[PDB]
Amino acid sequence: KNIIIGAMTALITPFKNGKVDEQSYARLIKRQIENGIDAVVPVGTTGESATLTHEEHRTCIEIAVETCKGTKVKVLAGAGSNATHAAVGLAKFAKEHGADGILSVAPYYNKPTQQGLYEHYKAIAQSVDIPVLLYNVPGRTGCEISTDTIIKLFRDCENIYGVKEASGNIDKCVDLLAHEPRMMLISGEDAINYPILSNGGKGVISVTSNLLPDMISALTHFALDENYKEAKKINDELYNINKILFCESNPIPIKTAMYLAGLIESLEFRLPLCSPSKENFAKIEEVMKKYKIKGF
Amino acid sequence: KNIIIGAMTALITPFKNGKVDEQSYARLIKRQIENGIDAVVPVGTTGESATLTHEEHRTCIEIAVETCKGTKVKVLAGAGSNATHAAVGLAKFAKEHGADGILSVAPYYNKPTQQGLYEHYKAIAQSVDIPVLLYNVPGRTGCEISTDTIIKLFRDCENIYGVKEASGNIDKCVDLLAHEPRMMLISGEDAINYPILSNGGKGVISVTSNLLPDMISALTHFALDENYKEAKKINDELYNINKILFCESNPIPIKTAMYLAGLIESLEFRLPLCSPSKENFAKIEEVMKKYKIKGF
Ligand SMILES: [Mg+2]
Ligand SMILES: [Mg+2]
Repeated sequence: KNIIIGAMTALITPFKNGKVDEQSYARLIKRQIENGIDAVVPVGTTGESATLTHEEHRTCIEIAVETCKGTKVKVLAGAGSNATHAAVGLAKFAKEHGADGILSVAPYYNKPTQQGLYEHYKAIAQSVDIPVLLYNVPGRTGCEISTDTIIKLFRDCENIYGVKEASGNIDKCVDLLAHEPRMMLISGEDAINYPILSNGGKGVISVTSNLLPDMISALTHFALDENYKEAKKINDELYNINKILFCESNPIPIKTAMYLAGLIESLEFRLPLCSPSKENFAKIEEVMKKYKIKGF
Repeated sequence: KNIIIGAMTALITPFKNGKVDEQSYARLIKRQIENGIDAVVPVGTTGESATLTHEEHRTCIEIAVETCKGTKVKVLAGAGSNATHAAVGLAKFAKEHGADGILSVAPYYNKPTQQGLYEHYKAIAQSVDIPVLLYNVPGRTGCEISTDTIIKLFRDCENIYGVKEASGNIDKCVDLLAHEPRMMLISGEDAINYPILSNGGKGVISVTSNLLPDMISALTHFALDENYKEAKKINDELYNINKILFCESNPIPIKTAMYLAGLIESLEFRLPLCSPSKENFAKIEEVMKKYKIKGF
């Protein structure tokens, strides 16, 4: 099975005057490359996929594919939908633009059954020849890919190599790797990056790595090299920023931190996303002061 | 304030050989009109909004608008999105195609803050001159429009005339109508249609009315006439069908029931939606035997 693992970054999408800042986008990806990141996730949830046009979806994948050309860094493009015909199209679309693999969110809002989730991902997997990573975030989608469904998809479809978990359920990550230890469990929650890695997870798709890519990649590589003491040290160290980056819904705090760190020009979102409250703005700025934020 | 209230139906969208069955669609709406329904809700969640193309979105709104010409029945079109610019576009689209009002579900998946929900709905309301009904379904969207946000939108925006609550929270239904008794609380959960109406709710947007429109229409009008004894009697009789119509995710059971009743020709969904399990198929078929299903 072809896999994409290690320290991965859910790229924010900087906007300037209602348009994608294409020069900040490429500049941020080369900052990710230069801080040990193994793969970048363009136009995911942290990249405000939902409010991007499908042309802008193309632009940020092409920028990500080009900026990581000639490097070891892979591009795991966000290509998910709650409509299977659309998800299949987004998967073929990401392949035809150079992405090394796709992250495919569980169908949101329409709450498909487990049988439907299987057929949903089966159609996606059969439409591409690139790796497919499932994304389970039940707090956002309103549905859950069960352990049995994840394992059945991993064994029955050849492109599906694992799942990114954002469920706050370390029990399920024991459930997953105890019954199917060959899959690539990916941490989708920065606060519990080390516990997921120490149980056999093989990477993270991180929000905090937008601001502190060196620390998240160091954390991941420590754990993969079985230096659990140094991996846990970084994880404990980042708990404060890992939690404050979710004081409001992602990616509102991380974009605030990127702006406060002077890494993006504008604290600009696309509605229904907006700037944080003045109190959370201050709290985010206060937690940052404890970290050394790498520049360009 | 211009309002759209009473017994309303969240229309299923019949499929025949992978296409929208346009002649069954109109015939089902005329069955709703003929059984006392006050408004129809095309291309909502029960209509599998997520898996329909924009042209099919256009086709089913136009069919609903045309079928209710010459009747008192209004058209409350589904026109919501987790992108405000898309929701504004869908709202203008529904108005320019004859819809009497729009149902706009809260942004699904990206979890906007309350401030973001306010600006999201303010932009939708200011783009049209037809009534706007909020839709709060947190189990599907991953976010909830709080009582304060619902009340502020009702008072600051003119087209916003109420909310369709599907949250299993009768406390919130007291909270809403006690602090702003002029808003139109609409029940989005069939099992608790009467309790919501008996506290001052002015209508329902029902799933069960697809199968039993006469019973749902009698319930609402009994309650609106303060005949709570006859309204509660119908609500109590409908509890069994109200619950079994959600044994799997809506609209999987209701489309199965419509098919079992011989009202649609094919039990066809669009992925990731699928047919129910053989056991739930039997349970739906068994509960239906206790009810009188009107024909054409
Ligand atoms: Mg009235
Ligand atoms: Mg009367």
